Amino acid sequence: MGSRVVILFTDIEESTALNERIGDRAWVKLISSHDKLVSDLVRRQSGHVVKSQGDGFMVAFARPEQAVRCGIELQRALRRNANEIRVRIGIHMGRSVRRGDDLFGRNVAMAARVAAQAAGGEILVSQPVRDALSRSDGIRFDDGREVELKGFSGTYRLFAVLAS
Amino acid sequence: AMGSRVVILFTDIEESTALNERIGDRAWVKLISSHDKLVSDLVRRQSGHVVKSQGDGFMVAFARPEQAVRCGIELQRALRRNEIRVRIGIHMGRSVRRGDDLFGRNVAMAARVAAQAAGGEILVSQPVRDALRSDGIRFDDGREVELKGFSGTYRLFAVLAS
Ligand SMILES: Nc1ncnc2c1ncn2[C@@H]1O[C@H](COP(=O)(O)OP(=O)(O)OP(=O)(O)O)[C@@H](O)[C@H]1O
Ligand SMILES: Nc1ncnc2c1ncn2[C@@H]1O[C@H](COP(=O)(O)OP(=O)(O)OP(=O)(O)O)[C@@H](O)[C@H]1O
Ligand SMILES: [Ca+2]
Ligand SMILES: [Ca+2]
Repeated sequence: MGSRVVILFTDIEESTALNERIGDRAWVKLISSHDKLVSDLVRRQSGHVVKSQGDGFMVAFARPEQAVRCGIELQRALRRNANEIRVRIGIHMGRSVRRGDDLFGRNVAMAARVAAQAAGGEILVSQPVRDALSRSDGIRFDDGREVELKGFSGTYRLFAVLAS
Repeated sequence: AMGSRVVILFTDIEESTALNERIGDRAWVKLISSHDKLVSDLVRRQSGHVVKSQGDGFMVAFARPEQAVRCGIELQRALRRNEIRVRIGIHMGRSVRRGDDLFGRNVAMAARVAAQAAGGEILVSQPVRDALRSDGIRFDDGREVELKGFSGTYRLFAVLAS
């Protein structure tokens, strides 16, 4: 059931506290700039922004390498800007159901929970994504760590992207 | 906080992920599609506007707090008639309304109020409570909670419906 897709979620770390610190005027400007940054970088990796959730985005890619490259570029850009906003990123792949400009299904929820596990500045991918990129020449992962994900049974191993 | 005054209602399904996993994607998509139509219908009856979806819930704008609360009351009633339990939180304040979206700290606050609600419950912030027996709505005495990202405590009031 559903078409196979790679889902990337972004979320800003402690965005509510940031918004409260800087005030709504500054926040709207910051989030507009951030939206444009994410949108541009997604487009470069032939991805599609499915939707935004205030301080985060759900993004779809056809290939896992595109999702990871996008995450890598986004973290790089955020580091460059910081000269502050930290973003966590999670990537998962599997079948999901399209409805309008949205995605539904357990693999959407799982991608979101993978992102929720990541620290600010970090890109985490699920084991299927790591395995699919086991033979990549430029993408490197740590040895992963075991977590449990809300709503799911059992344990999942999540892998951090190690960028050049 | 900047922008125009708006009433923001959030819904959220309790343990939707576990529910998805138990019944499967086929059944879940059918269920959430049905749920979406129900929420959209009830929102429109109280002159609200769905701003967006957040997977298993919605962000809704109303001009007046009585509209948002009546919507929540009808939604909870409807869900009982129909298992999915929904949390509902309502806040009001100034927000920036740009490109068919709402931005600002009062958006985040409304989300946090909804996250504090029990499944089956409608929680409102103090400003909503204060703005409303003249219009047929009753509340408990409130509970004081901390909300992630905000300093100090906030008194949240449950709607007591017939
Ligand atoms: N434009 C928007 N659309 C939808 N939701 C929004 C919007 N703006 C704010 N929100 C809400 O505000 C909240 C953003 O805060 P979030 O829950 O990510 O915690 P945070 O303060 O970033 O802390 P952390 O993510 O580090 O736990 C979300 O729950 C989201 O629903
Ligand atoms: N179609 C979708 N679009 C966007 N996000 C989705 C979608 N489906 C699932 N999600 C994500 O999965 C999340 C479910 O998270 P939530 O934190 O609400 O968990 P839950 O399983 O409902 O448990 P509880 O709400 O009781 O904590 C959604 O809020 C959203 O972040
Ligand atoms: Ca966040
Ligand atoms: Ca939920």
